Parts: sequence; structure tokens; C-alpha cells
Amino acid sequence: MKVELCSFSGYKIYPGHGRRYARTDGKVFQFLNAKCESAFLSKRNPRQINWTVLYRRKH
Amino acid sequence: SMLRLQKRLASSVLRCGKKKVWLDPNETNEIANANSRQQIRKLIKDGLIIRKPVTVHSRARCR
Amino acid sequence: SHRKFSAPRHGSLGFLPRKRSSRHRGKVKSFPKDDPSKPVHLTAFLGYKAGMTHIVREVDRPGSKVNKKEVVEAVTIVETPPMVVVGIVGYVETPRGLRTFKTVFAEHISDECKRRFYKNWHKSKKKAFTKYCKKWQDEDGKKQLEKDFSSMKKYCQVIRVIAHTQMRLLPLRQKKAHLMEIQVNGGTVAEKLDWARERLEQQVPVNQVFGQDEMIDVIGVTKGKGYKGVTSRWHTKKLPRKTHRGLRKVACIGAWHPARVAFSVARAGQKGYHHRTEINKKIYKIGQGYLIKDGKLIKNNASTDYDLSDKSINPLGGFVHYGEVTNDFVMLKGCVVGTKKRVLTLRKSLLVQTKRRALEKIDLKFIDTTSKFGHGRFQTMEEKKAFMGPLKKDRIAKEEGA
Amino acid sequence: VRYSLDPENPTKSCKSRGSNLRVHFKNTRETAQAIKGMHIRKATKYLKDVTLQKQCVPFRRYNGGVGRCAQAKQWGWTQGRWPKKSAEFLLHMLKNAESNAELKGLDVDSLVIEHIQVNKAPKMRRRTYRAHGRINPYMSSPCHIEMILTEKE
RNA sequence: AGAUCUUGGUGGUAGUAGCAAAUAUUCAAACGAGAACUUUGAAGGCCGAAGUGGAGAAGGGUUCCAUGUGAACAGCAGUUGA
RNA sequence: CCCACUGUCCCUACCUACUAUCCAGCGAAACCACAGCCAAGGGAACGGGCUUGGCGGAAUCAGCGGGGAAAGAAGACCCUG
RNA sequence: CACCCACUAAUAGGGAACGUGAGCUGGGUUUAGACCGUCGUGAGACAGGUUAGUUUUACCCUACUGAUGAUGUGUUGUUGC
Ligand SMILES: [Mg+2]
Ligand SMILES: [Mg+2]
Ligand SMILES: [Mg+2]
Ligand SMILES: [Mg+2]
Ligand SMILES: [Mg+2]
Ligand SMILES: [Mg+2]
Ligand SMILES: [Mg+2]
Ligand SMILES: [Mg+2]
Ligand SMILES: [Mg+2]
Ligand SMILES: [Mg+2]
Ligand SMILES: [Mg+2]
Ligand SMILES: [Mg+2]
Ligand SMILES: [Mg+2]
Ligand SMILES: [Mg+2]
Ligand SMILES: [Mg+2]
Ligand SMILES: [Mg+2]
Ligand SMILES: [Mg+2]
Ligand SMILES: [Mg+2]
Ligand SMILES: [Mg+2]
Ligand SMILES: [Mg+2]
Ligand SMILES: [Mg+2]
Ligand SMILES: [Mg+2]
Ligand SMILES: [Mg+2]
Ligand SMILES: [Mg+2]
Ligand SMILES: [Mg+2]
Ligand SMILES: [Mg+2]
Ligand SMILES: [Mg+2]
Repeated sequence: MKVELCSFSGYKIYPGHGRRYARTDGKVFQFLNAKCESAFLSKRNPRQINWTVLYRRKH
Repeated sequence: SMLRLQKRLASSVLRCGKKKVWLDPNETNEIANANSRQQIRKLIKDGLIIRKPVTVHSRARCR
Repeated sequence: SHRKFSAPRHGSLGFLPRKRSSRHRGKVKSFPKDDPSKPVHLTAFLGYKAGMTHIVREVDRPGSKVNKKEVVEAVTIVETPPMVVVGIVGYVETPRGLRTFKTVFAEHISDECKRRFYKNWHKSKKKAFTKYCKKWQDEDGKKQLEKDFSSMKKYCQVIRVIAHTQMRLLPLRQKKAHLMEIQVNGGTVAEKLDWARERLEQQVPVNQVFGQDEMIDVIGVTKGKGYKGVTSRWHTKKLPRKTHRGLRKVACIGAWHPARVAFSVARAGQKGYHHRTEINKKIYKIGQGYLIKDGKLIKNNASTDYDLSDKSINPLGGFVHYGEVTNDFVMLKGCVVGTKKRVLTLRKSLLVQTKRRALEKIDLKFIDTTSKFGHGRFQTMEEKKAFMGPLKKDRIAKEEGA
Repeated sequence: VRYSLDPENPTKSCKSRGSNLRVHFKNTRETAQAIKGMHIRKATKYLKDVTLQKQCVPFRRYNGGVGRCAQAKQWGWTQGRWPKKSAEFLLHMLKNAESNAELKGLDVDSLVIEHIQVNKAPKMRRRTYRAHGRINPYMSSPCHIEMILTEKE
């Protein structure tokens, strides 16, 4: 019933789940789990990971 | 009963190792009577003792 | 010589017999102070720790940083199917304590309850209470029961009811019911005797024992940990890496004098499976359980007035290691002692709730039902289906049978 | 040969004996104590169960370090074990005593072990090698056994 | 009755410490009174040519090789064995 | 002393192998006046025993290192001959 | 011990065989190697300095920690004080 967020993987993050990452540059990300977070931290492109929403929409 | 001697003699006759000596498990008693290299020689000819082939170490992957 | 720098001792001495609990159920050990002005009511209940989840709610604590704000809070689901009253105990106040004056048991004790009297129910011929129940129908037996009820009326101070859980309504492997004495508070001895008498063989739901957002106390046994060293048991400091005999030890277990090891020295032994009571556990909800009128009415288990979604308290894929919650349940706030499917005693508070932390109305907004068997990310089946669309397993299902 | 505890009448009785049997004395003493006074068919089934680890023998006197078991509750004890060699040796001695009863013409279906005794035999010397060039004994503790069975039903 | 006395024997400790260095065994059959340990076969592994392989010098002295035994020895067992 | 690095630490947790553990078989040694719960007293001035009090419930298992001024060595320090 | 930095409600003083080595460590002291200074004819000495220098044993009784059990209520079980 709060703001409903979307991950690096586009999945819907319900309140009380995942983490939030605020970089020094001023942009803020929210992740669903350490799999999605560490994928983002290793600079992997979600358009090339098949289970990601941005891949499904792309293809 | 025990074929320690026959396996040793069959190795020497076949000029192989004990690794490659095959004493027929069905004819344990027949092999057990062969207490000399001459009886071993006839066992090999008759087929109750077989020299097994070399374990395959192919070089195709290297080639 | 004195120790160089002061430091508090490890572990409390108020739990010193740190042994396996002699009981499994968890004894009340103190019922709330009985007063006659209040109406007749029960003081305890038996539930089972179904699992945990988290909720979202709006806080109404003025002067706080969370006032008019949403928070998430861990809550523990405890399944509480209605218990059955099967007996009455009288107690008399002697100058040596309470002593059990007289016990009266109802006719038609259920088979699940009679399992409690047998170490081997399978080989048993189930003869327990078969001659006792015969006295409820003959004249001399009934007249005796009248004399025993009247003797309780004029000689007993506090009376308690024997009540047992209905284990057949639970998904557990156990069929043996849990018996417990529940004190009847609030009235004269005659009044609570007449109340308890009419409840014999009847069912007492948790709605008539506890209420919404009242602080209760949870009594039970904690998780067992087996034999444990001093570092896990008493949380003492580890010795450095260079220690010869080992570092998960206590270096000095006493001075030369008093020439004996003191009882207050941390030592290795059984950890866990201890009988503990925790006070001030707020009730956030009391679910309605499943009910059939024309179909299976399941929505109101986890449907808050802001959710309006047809779902139960059960997570996706069921509660881990417990099963499916179907009966009425009580959603306590925060962690609770014990493993899953561990019997818990829920007791009315011995204190009086006057702080603003207590007597605060709870108004839920959201109840998490994602899968707890992993990193669940969907609340219901239908939400998962709408997000993913049809899959291969459902394609061939719609292809083979058309 | 000289037995201890000659029977009240050696007309309904049979005897068995063994000398220098290679079993542990402490184990056999506990096993013999368990089967004393038993009916012969009961001791036969019992000693077979001890080999199968279905019934334990209670280690009462020689119980230093002996672990606890659930089967000790058949007896009034807490510590018990299942000595396979002692049960084997007493089983052979029981078959020997049973055959003696067949020779004496009295029915074996009613024999009861009225007397049984385990004595220490002369020890057998072995050798073990220790830390700083030292030797210690590795002696064995064999045992003599005797038993007397009687007709009663 | 003593001498940390001499020699011999025996206890408690105690059925206790322990039988934990170098990856690992399993299935079936035979002989046999008896098989975790013997023999054969089938697997799975190891040494990996500076070897756990084939040969010697020194030293041992018959340990070599057949057949037989199952007392003692091979710190479990053995139908096996230096 | 500095950079880097890290469970050295904050502050500990979890996993693996071999043990320990229980069982079958086999099976020692050190040590041993008698033994073995304490407070105080007096006493070779720090008692397991003695006095006075506190008390005392078979048989045991796994640990433990406070005691037995524990064991190991007729003190190598110091004095005497 | 001391002194300094900083935090803090405050950063008090002590005992327990100068508590605590079969709990650890071994930095120091207090063996044998070695260097310097001073003393000594010399061997050598130095509460003078410096560098390298084996830390063993518990499985026994008790204590303590937990774990079975034991007495007696005819047996046995449930609930309890
Ligand atoms: Mg202080
Ligand atoms: Mg205190
Ligand atoms: Mg060290
Ligand atoms: Mg989970
Ligand atoms: Mg050795
Ligand atoms: Mg040597
Ligand atoms: Mg003398
Ligand atoms: Mg002497
Ligand atoms: Mg052992
Ligand atoms: Mg071992
Ligand atoms: Mg290899
Ligand atoms: Mg070679
Ligand atoms: Mg040879
Ligand atoms: Mg042997
Ligand atoms: Mg004292
Ligand atoms: Mg001297
Ligand atoms: Mg000397
Ligand atoms: Mg000191
Ligand atoms: Mg000490
Ligand atoms: Mg030390
Ligand atoms: Mg040093
Ligand atoms: Mg020096
Ligand atoms: Mg000079
Ligand atoms: Mg200087
Ligand atoms: Mg050096
Ligand atoms: Mg012991
Ligand atoms: Mg042990």
C-alpha cells in the first residue's frame, strides 16, 4: 500500500523486500535480491539476461 | 579355491602383467589343477585363460 | 588482585538450570490475579507456531518519527483451532499452597484427547475413562457428581478447566491432543462453576479468550541446539588464534580459592530447549479461518480493508515446514520462542496495560504472502499467472486434453 | 572334574565346562549373569538376540565407560552392551550342555541354568610399542566357564 | 611394615586411553564350519616413468618355491602370510 | 614508518575432512598411606580427616580444567660439606 | 606504574597463594651462543645495555556444567501444588 517499486530486472518489489542503492552521482536504484543487485553491480546488461523483463520486452 | 599361483604363471607365459590376465570365473576348478607352465600353456590355447587388451589411451583428442 | 578493567558478566543467572526442559508443552506457572467484579473468562489458550511473515501498517504514535507513516513489522502466525473443555478442577488454599481438591471429567471424551493418556495408543484397548463415563448416567453416579460439584462450590477458591486442542484439524503428523488446565477468572466460585459446567464438552474459540491489540504473554520451549560450548552457550569472548589447547573456551574457571568451581562460571553443556516466557506480545489480528457457506470463503484471512484481495494467511507454496493454516489463528507481533509446529501457551497479561505502546489500536494495510521457501516475489497464484502468461507446462496441458 | 556348587542331586542335572576360552572376562561375566536362572530355551533365544543387538546384557559390575542404551530398561539398569563373542561362546557351551542332557536321557525342554561361573584364566602375553623406546604389556584376559542345568518345569 | 629396599606375583585405574599421517571402496561367485579382510570376475579409484614399476650394491641368511596346519604370532579378522 | 592486503580485531557465524561420541573385536600406561562436599577455628602460622556448625540418597555417561599446596625429577637457584 | 589523545553519567580504589601457565602467551626476568661499555693480569663478573633461545601429562577423586536414572506412594499414566 506504499509506493510500488520496480527492480533492475523490472520485477515488482513489494515493501519489505530487497535493498536500495544510492550512488554518489545522485541516482537511486532498487533491487529485488542479491542476484539482481550483483548482476547490476558487475555492470551486466539486462537486455542480455533472458529472465529479465527488459529482455522479454526486447525480444 | 586359490589362484594366486596360476595368475602369476599365466602372466609369465603370456608375457603380460597380472593386470591383463583373465582367469575364467566359471572354470575356477579347471584352472586350479594347472600347477605348471605347460598346463598353463594348454589353458591359454583352449581359451580358459585370456590376455586382456590394452586399456585404451586414444591420441585422437591430441591429434 | 582485581581484574584490570570492569566488564559485565556473560549471561543472566536468573536462568541457571540451563537444562533440557522437563516439559514439552510449556507451563503457565502464573495465572492472572483473580477478582470477583470482572465477568467470567478464561485466562489461557493453546496454539501452534505456524510461521512468520511481515505486514505493513499506519502508525498512530504522536510525537514520533513514524507518526502517520507506514512501517513493516515481523509477525508470527499461531494457529489456534478451538479447544474442547473436558473437565473441571477445584483447588483449596492450604497453608502449604494450593492442593487439588477434586477433579470432574465430562462424559464423551474425544479419542484425540484420550490419546494423551497412552504411551502406546496403537496396542492399547482404549479403556481410559470408560467406567468413569458410566457414572454420568446412573443414579448413584450422577448424585455423586452433584455432591462433588457442591463440594467444590463450598470449599474451593480457584477452579480451572481441563481443555485440549483438536489435533485432527492441524496438518501435523501428531494426532495426540494437548491437555492443559486453564484458570477461570472473574467471579464467585459458584459463578465460575456454573459457567464451566455448561461449557463441558463444548468448544471455546480464541475469539472468546483474547481480543484485538491486547498485550498477552507467550510461554513455550525454545529451539534445541544440542550440546554447546561456552562461546555459543554463554557468548563468551573467543581466545586468540595462538591458544594451544583451543580458543572456544573460558580461560580461567576460578581463582585458587574458594578451591572449587563456582556455579556462576560459564561452562559447556546443553543449549536451547529451555522453558521461557515472554511478556507484552501484541495481537495484530485474529483470523476467521476457512468457512464454507456456498463456496470456500478464504478471503478474509489476509484481506485487510485496504487490500481487498482473495488470499489467506498462507504464503505461496504453503508455510515452510508446517503445512497449511486453515483454522482460526492469532497474528502476534515479533518473534516467538520455539520451532515451527511447536505448541505455544498464550496467557492473559499479569500486568495492567497503561503505556501508549499498549492500548494502541492496530489498523493493518498489507499482509505479505510471498513464498517463504526462497526469495518469493508474487503474492498469489493469480498475480503470478498474469505476470508470466502461459507456460510450456500449461501449453501441453491445454493441448493434450484440449 | 571338581565343579563349584555341586547340584542338589546330580540325577536331573548336566554340566558343561570350558578352559582358557579366548573371550574377555569382564564381558563374559556380565553375559553369564544375565542368563543365570533362565530357562535353556530362553537363554538360547536371548543370546541369539544379543548377537543381533535386539536384547542387551546389563553391565552391572564392570561398567567403567560403558555407554547407555534403551534396551537396558528391560533390566533395571542403565548401561548395557551386546558382546557378540561372549554370546557366541556361551551358545557353544549351551549346545554342549544340551547334548550332555541328551546323553543322560532327561528332557531338555525343561532345563534351567541353576549355576554358572566365569573365572579368570592365566593370561597370554603380547607386546605393544610406546613413545620413547618403551614396551608395555598387551595381555589378554581369557576365562574359564562352567555351568549346571537342571530339570524343573 | 617401612630402607624412592631386592626378587617374584597381583590389583584399582579399566573394558578405559586408544587401534585417526599419506583421497576409496562396491557387487556377484567359489572354496570353506565360519568371509568386511582369502581367490576369481565385474566396476570405481590411486601410484602417474624423479612410480606404490622392472633391476642391482651393502646388509639380511633361506625370508625364495610348492604342499599341508590353523595351537601361538601377524596389536580386528583371516580359508591368508616374510 | 607508509601503500596494498586481509577474520589479527570489532564480533563472531557457517561449511568440509579426520577425530572425539555409540557399537563389534582387541586392549595398555602414568599414578595409588587411607581416601575424597564445605565455612570458621586452632594447628608445623592455607585441613579431605581433628573441634564447632552447614549437611549427607544407589549406579553412572559426556565435558571440564577450580582444587587434590595433582604427576613427572633425592631443587640445576641459595647455604653447608 | 606513568603520561598523553578521545569519549563518557563516571571513566573509584582494592582482595581472592602479589586470583588465574595440565587456561593461553613468552614481551621481560632467570641457563647454554654472541656483541658493546666498565672491572679484572687472567679464567671471568656486572638489580649495565642488546640479539637468538623446546612451556610436557588428565582417561583418576572431588568441584562445576549438562545427561540417564535411584528411594517410597501395589503397577502405570495424565493433570497439577
Ligand atoms: Mg574496580
Ligand atoms: Mg547478579
Ligand atoms: Mg603455542
Ligand atoms: Mg525462507
Ligand atoms: Mg605405539
Ligand atoms: Mg626406538
Ligand atoms: Mg615385607
Ligand atoms: Mg618401595
Ligand atoms: Mg574407546
Ligand atoms: Mg581412532
Ligand atoms: Mg592419477
Ligand atoms: Mg623398484
Ligand atoms: Mg612366499
Ligand atoms: Mg590378531
Ligand atoms: Mg575447609
Ligand atoms: Mg636434595
Ligand atoms: Mg640433586
Ligand atoms: Mg600469582
Ligand atoms: Mg592453574
Ligand atoms: Mg604451562
Ligand atoms: Mg623471551
Ligand atoms: Mg645467554
Ligand atoms: Mg683490561
Ligand atoms: Mg640504547
Ligand atoms: Mg633463531
Ligand atoms: Mg573413566
Ligand atoms: Mg572417552
